[PDB]
Amino acid sequence: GDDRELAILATAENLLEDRPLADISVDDLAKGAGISRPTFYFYFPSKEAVLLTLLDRVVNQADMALQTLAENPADTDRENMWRTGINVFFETFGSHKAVTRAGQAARATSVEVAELWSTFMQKWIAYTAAVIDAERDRGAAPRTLPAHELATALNLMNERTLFASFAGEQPSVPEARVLDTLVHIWVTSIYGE
Amino acid sequence: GDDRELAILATAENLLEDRPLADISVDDLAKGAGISRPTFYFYFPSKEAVLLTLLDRVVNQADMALQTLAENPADTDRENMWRTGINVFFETFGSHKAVTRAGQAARATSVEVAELWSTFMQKWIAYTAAVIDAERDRGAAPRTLPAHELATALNLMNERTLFASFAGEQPSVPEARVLDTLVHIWVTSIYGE
Ligand SMILES: CCCCNC(=O)N1CCC(C)CC1
Ligand SMILES: CCCCNC(=O)N1CCC(C)CC1
Repeated sequence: GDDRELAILATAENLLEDRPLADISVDDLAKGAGISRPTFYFYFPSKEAVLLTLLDRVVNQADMALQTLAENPADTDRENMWRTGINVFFETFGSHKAVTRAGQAARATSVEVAELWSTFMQKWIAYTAAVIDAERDRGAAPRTLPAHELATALNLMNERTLFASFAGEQPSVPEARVLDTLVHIWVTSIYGE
Repeated sequence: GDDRELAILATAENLLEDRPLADISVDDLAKGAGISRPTFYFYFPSKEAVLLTLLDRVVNQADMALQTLAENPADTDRENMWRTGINVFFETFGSHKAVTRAGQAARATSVEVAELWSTFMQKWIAYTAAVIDAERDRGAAPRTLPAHELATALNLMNERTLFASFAGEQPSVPEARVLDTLVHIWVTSIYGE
């Protein structure tokens, strides 16, 4: 039961490395998973649904990693603090490039994909803003822009920059340079006057 | 000749306010423009082509405005300098919200839309980096990150943040707050150590 569902999800992730979801058929997915077509339709209503579940797993992986970090603060300077946090997303999404790509493309066509992305981006922004607020309260960061609006722009920067880097879009920051680039912009904008 | 082409483009821009390109038919476009279907196909091979031409016009409008600014430097502090520049994009894309939305969505499905976007983003990044380099040469900005990589991340931030603001995505910066938010992040990251 969960065996064949997992195999469907694994097949989909493997195939999305090579082609977009549009050029992957339900037959392709069932064949890869060792099942028939109608047995596929037992587990998922559509190939779009498969991509939704893949994206849900990746987003929750990132979220759970960020929670783990928030419970286990590393003992470091504020630069390293933000770097370790940004790195959760760099590593988690960067380990699932094909899902990230296809998920971000689905936002324009799937309400459910858009909603998933929005839910988690709201959470991540809210947490960012709470950390900025804590830095301001302890006197380390100046009271400049509204923390939630600063957090929003920085999170959107990271989304667009990380995803362009992973896809080798032109233009993009090289993947080996993206974490230094983002961390600089976060630290200067959060702590600068 | 150019009358009916222009009418097609105007009809398309008006209809994309209400629905995505997928729910707009070639019949809808021809009807709005006062022409027949086969007369449409004289002027454009497809509705996708119409969106490409709309996006090309908006991108070149922004580009020409930025050139005009680069030839006519305002006499101001460095904050205002970047603000006036960012404002070119805020105003130009913000005056064509429906084209911006539909164009950005087409990037995932149209090679020609992706290429157009890439060409101009490369230009805008290169110009940003040249201005940063000039600020460093005159001693106003510190030599921190590679100027071109900083420019790339800041331009991608602006793309994602402006477009989320215009679309009222959740999450987004309110439109009335986006220019202050971006300018802060640009100034602190360019001039901060
Ligand atoms: C990939 C979209 C979200 C990016 N968010 C992001 O990198 N972080 C959000 C939360 C904090 C603390 C660290 C950095
Ligand atoms: C909308 C995508 C491009 C954003 N680029 C951008 O806002 N600018 C690029 C160029 C400079 C000088 C000002 C600001």
